Amino acid sequence: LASLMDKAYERKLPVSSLSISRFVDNIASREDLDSAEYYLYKFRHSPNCWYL
RNA sequence: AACAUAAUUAAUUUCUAGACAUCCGUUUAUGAGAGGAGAUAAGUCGUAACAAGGUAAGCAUACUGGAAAGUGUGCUUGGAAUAAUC
Ligand SMILES: [K+]
Ligand SMILES: [K+]
Ligand SMILES: [Mg+2]
Ligand SMILES: [Mg+2]
Ligand SMILES: [Mg+2]
Ligand SMILES: [Mg+2]
Ligand SMILES: [Mg+2]
Ligand SMILES: [Mg+2]
Repeated sequence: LASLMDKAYERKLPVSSLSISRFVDNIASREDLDSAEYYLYKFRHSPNCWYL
């Protein structure tokens, strides 16, 4: 899922709300939280920030 | 070369990339040298034209000649024969 979101931001393409939802749901470790925090930041600064 | 993401406010992205390459040509200038016209203006050689200009003049064309010109063939009068009679 991380790869899918990374490609979209590189191409300046919108990311789905379902995509960020799947990431947060499948957090399995303390380290994963840190990565999700970065992607929540990226989602906020993206065209579909309102759809969180 | 023209799709793809996204969508419980709605929008993002694509909507391109080479080859502007020299032409075939066309004008004008330069002019080795070879000519033409015109004028300058005292000559030189003849005397061709103007008188029937001393071979009437001229046109076309051909040939010929220092030069004007000469000669042939056809044509012109822009020559003449001012004009009663064996
Ligand atoms: K003569
Ligand atoms: K004459
Ligand atoms: Mg004479
Ligand atoms: Mg004579
Ligand atoms: Mg004469
Ligand atoms: Mg003649
Ligand atoms: Mg002769
Ligand atoms: Mg003779």
